[PDB]
Amino acid sequence: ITMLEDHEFVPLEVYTRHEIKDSGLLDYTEVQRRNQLHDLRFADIDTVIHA
Amino acid sequence: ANFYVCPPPTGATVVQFEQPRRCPTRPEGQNYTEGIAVVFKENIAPYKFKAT
Repeated sequence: ITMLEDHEFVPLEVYTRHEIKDSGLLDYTEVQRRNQLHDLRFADIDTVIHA
Repeated sequence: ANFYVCPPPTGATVVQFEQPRRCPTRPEGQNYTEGIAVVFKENIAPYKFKAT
């Protein structure tokens, strides 16, 4: 008679939530972030010209 | 709380002990082949590259 040896079940999953989220071609959050930061980056949103 | 009377037995009924039964044998066991392995999964991740 021999004891059943202890076993450690390491965490394991075929696809993590991060890669599941990244599976989609376009993510609305990042796309909108880039599109709405486009004005702030490639243009001045504070300088005012009056003449 | 019971009592019994056993008459002197005759040769009418004869009994025998069972012969030693053939003990079952251990299975040969799962013939295991060791070796390295690399499990592959379907590439759901897109093909990313830098574009300008």
